[PDB]
Amino acid sequence: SPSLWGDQFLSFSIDNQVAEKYAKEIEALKEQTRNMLLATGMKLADTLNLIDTIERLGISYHFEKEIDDILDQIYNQDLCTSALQFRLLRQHGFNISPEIFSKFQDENGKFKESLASDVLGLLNLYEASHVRTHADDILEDALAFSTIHLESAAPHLKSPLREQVTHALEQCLHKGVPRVETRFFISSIYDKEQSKNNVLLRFAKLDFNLLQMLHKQELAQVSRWWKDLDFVTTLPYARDRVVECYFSALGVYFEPQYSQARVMLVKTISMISIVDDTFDAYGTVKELEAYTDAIQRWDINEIDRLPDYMKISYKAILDLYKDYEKELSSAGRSHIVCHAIERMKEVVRNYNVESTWFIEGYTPPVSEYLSNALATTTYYYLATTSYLGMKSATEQDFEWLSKNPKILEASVIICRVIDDTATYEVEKSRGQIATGIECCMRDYGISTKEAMAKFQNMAETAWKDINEGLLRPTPVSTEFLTPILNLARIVEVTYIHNLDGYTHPEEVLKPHIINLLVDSIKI
Ligand SMILES: CC(C)=CCC/C(C)=C/CC/C(C)=C/[C@H](O)P(=O)(O)O
Ligand SMILES: [Mg+2]
Ligand SMILES: [Mg+2]
Repeated sequence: SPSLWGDQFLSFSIDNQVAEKYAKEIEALKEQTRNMLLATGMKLADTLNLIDTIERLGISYHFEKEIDDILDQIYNQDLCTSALQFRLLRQHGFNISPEIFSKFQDENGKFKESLASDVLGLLNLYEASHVRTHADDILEDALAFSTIHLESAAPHLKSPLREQVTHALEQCLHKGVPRVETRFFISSIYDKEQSKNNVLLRFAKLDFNLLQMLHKQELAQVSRWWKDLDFVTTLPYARDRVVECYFSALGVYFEPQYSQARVMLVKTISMISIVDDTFDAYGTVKELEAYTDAIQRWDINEIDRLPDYMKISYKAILDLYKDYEKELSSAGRSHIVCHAIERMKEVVRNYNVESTWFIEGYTPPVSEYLSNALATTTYYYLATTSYLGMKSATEQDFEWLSKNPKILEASVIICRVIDDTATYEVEKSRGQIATGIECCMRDYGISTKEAMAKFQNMAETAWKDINEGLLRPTPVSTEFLTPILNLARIVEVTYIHNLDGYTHPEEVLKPHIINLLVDSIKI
């Protein structure tokens, strides 16, 4: 499919006038909200609720500290309140004990079925059940419990609750994309809340709409940068998904301070997409081998062994990193670009092996499979690329990333296992007997069902691992853990109808793209 979008995102003339109007009133709403947080005699359930709402609306990135000091204090000092308190502290790194859920369970470890009539309690427990780590076996039955009752109780709930419950049973807050969920909360829920806080709603719509202007600009910038390359008329075999790449970079981070980073990350994602397309639906055994080698060396002098068409990809790639080296200059962080590069070569290496395995009809043992198939997700790559733009990222931080941290390793597994479950049958048809599930089935001598079932558990384990990763002390500043977390969210979001949303956007991403980069939240 050619691009659903077309030249539509190419032009964007911001109404500075409008943007200024929005900015000014927002600053005034910022302070009003700030003072809401600083209120002295508030109850626990009112404070936890306040913070929950500000976060969901997507304006919590303004009061990053105010909210931290409040949770810290709440950490150093009913089901609904408990689970919420749990989730919020945990998402922030505070390792609060699960024995809070003790007083809600029987002597036999399970939850009292007498709670089945507490919807708000069941709901917040459901959301909290997704941020559990391996040491939280107390919450082993939290999800199936709250789910079954939520489903049963939802059809007769008043709105918007009913709509909030039905949506959560399809997508939990923790594992969803921030912008996407915020767009859902503001318009479909909080705006329709009878007790909604007018100041916070107003604040929430302006802000979301204002940052949408910036994203619209960014995407424009990237849409012109993508036409001046003409891989649309030059390299027809490749996928034109620059908008979808932007959604991915927007999923990694949306704050305005990451404007430089996002644009950097979009160019990479788009770029590497081409290379997979080359190795997959185009280049030949020899051509690919010549391409992988070319990449590994890295010096334009080689654009020669490469066929004419691979010459274009290769040059574009090298110039992109030269641009990167150039953008950074001002700060003096050009010496970190290499980090992204060594990862890219790693992706290219495996891409090659992947093909080699396809020609020989090799069906590796799962062990050997992942050792190679993990990087081909490009997740170490994007993770490493996401830092480039972050003005705070140091060498000592990339060094952390280069050792393949457990949080990153788990983010990558989630992207691998889910992708292999969602694209088994298709990839198979094409003769690729090297696909996850296959190696799994033959390796463990199990059915397709059992193989997928075992891959799911890998993902669950992975999540439990990512949740631990967020706990303090954090190996690096939380600021650099979130990009990894979000990447995993993006996987969970893109393959929900259990299907490639980036290779088949229409049913999954299109909507998000429309609600995030097209339609503004009507005030
Ligand atoms: C689902 C997610 C988050 C996708 C991230 C995007 C990425 C850089 C795409 C490049 C090309 C891909 C991925 C092809 C196949 O899908 P494959 O890799 O399966 O051969
Ligand atoms: Mg490939
Ligand atoms: Mg796949």
